[PDB]
Amino acid sequence: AVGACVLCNSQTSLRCGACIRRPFLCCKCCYDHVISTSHKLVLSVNPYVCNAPGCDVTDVTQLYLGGMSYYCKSHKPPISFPLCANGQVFGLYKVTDFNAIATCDWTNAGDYILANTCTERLKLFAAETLKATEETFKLSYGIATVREVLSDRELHLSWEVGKPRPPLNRNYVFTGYQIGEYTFEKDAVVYRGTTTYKLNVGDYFVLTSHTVMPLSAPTLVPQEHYVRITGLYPTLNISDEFSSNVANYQKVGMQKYSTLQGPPGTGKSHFAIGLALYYPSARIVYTACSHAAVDALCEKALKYLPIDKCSRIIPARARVECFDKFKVNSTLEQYVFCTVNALPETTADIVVFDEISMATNYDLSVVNARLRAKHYVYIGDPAQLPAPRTLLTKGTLEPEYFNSVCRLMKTIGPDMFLGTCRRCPAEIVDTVSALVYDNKLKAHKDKSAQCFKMFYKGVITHDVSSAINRPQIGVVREFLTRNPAWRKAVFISPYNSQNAVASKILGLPTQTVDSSQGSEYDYVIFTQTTETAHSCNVNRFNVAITRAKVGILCIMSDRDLYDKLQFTSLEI
Ligand SMILES: c1n[nH]c(-c2nccs2)n1
Ligand SMILES: [Zn+2]
Ligand SMILES: [Zn+2]
Ligand SMILES: [Zn+2]
Repeated sequence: AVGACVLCNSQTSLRCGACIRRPFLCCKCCYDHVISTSHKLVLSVNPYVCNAPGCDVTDVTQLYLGGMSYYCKSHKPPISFPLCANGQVFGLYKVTDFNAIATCDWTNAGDYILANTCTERLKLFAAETLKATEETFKLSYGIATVREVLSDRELHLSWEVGKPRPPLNRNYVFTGYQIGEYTFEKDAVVYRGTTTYKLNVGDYFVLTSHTVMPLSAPTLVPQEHYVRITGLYPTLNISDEFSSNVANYQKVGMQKYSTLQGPPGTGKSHFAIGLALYYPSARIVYTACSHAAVDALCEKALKYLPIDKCSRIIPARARVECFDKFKVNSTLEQYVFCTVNALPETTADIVVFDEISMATNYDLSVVNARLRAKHYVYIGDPAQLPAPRTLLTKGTLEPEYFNSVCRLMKTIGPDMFLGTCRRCPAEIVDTVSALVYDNKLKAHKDKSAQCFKMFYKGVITHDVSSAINRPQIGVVREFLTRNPAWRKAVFISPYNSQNAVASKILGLPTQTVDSSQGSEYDYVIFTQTTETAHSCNVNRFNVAITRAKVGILCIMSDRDLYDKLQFTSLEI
């Protein structure tokens, strides 16, 4: 009922009744908002509505204070003050960007650009508003009632009329009813339920929308710079394997927070785990948005850090299988590995947050709200894939706008930059170096002479918005007969439908460019499928070709990215 202004902190009884988040606005800022937007409902102890019986006047501009009550022009008593006067909405204790965040639908890229260029308190309001909007949008899709069951990985569904059909990919997790979360893949659909329950005909699914909690802590704490390493105690006996990062581990102790831009295979998990061997007394909470990224940190920690002092935090509502080698849910262990949504309310000497391009400003704030740390380290790469923004359909979101950390890495540069790629053949390293790294990524390996590119547009068929290019999978099939060493390759494409087809025709294991992020394969076969803005995204293209250690075959649709690939060209 009584709080502080989300724009200038001035205390107030006023909240905008028309904002989806009902932000507390002060007398001055509340006016500047109601007078510039369709938002005219103002909430105090009592709402600002005409007290006259059955009068439906709720617009604060058309209301007045008569005695200690509120009335419109038609019912105001002789002695009355217009609620809107002198640039103020009457309340207690007596902005252009705030209006755009309050009224936007989050479908344009300029909406996300603003949610990142604004003040710190408006970044939290934007994050709070966007997530609530994203969640209410989930209520606006049709229910799937089972019509029949084929096998243990197949069934047929009956969709709700009038309400749309949502996309079928692991990117949209349904919730069955209460028989666990379920996923689907294209008349015979594949049912992938978290719980092994014999699919009941008639049982229905619903996209589980969660309550959006208010954000309190900033996306980034205020930066502090120190004269010496603070609260952390370094070893002088620091393993030669981690000698390359000694200087950067010292920068970590001489700042409140630090940003590390680590391109593919430059030593991000090495840096993260080596930080624990450099400050061995220090308690480190390892966080990431995805379970796969918290597990990738676990696999590196298993190798270099004592298994007893490690704990893998697993949320009680167990969704997908994760890391099984640490003691589970021991919040007090020196090394805690946990996803941002499952983070407990604790403190740490250092907090490492990896895969920073996948974080949102909502995630950044949750991290600063649940973990109080001496030091914060943000590891990732703004040249890699960001979190998918389900409501965004108009315009492409640039890296400086993924989150506050990525904004810093693209504007002032990262504090630390891992510049030598030790995974990829020089053909791949030189290509991504020129494409997204300003020629600052260096190749540790030589050219493998196993990196091929083929310009083949083929034929694009659509299965709803997901694309398939059978002539591109046919060209791969031809290639494999003549290059049987490529039998061990992972098939990568920007579309799951293209992958579903290539899995049946080639038999190769399948990965979307997005699900391949953080992983490495000896050989990669990539079919671009289409020459759309999705498949031609340079961040997605960067992740696509940097998965390969030994060889890559790129069947290209785009003349632009094909001409940018520094690979051996193939004919057919
Ligand atoms: C030492 N300096 N960099 C590194 C690594 N880069 C890739 C994985 S480990 N070790
Ligand atoms: Zn204010
Ligand atoms: Zn409003
Ligand atoms: Zn009235």
